[PDB]
Amino acid sequence: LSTRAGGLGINLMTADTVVIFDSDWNPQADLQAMARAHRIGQKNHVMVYR
DNA sequence: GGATGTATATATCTGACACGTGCCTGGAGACTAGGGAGTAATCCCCTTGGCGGTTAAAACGCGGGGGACAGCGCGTACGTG
Repeated sequence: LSTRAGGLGINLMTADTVVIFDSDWNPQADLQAMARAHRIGQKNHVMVYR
């Protein structure tokens, strides 16, 4: 993913781990990026490697 | 025996150089003020990398026909003496 694309409607339920290669200046973009996979109904424990 | 081509010596031209001279303009020395270098603050404009959405402009393909170009004639206007 490019971090600032796709809006808030991207559904990524099947993924488990999120790796942030480049840290954003705005942390809310990173929170939205990790909430792409941490949506309601996720069946796995999500970890983020920065 | 008369006439002809070449070789060293002296007078004259001719630009360049040594010397003379004026004078005026550039250089040496001193002083000063101000123009520019440096510093700090503030705020607006520009840079590089991204995103989203509109949409009008750009790209591509194809028919066809108008125009560029080649060939030929001619007669006149310009070259030449």
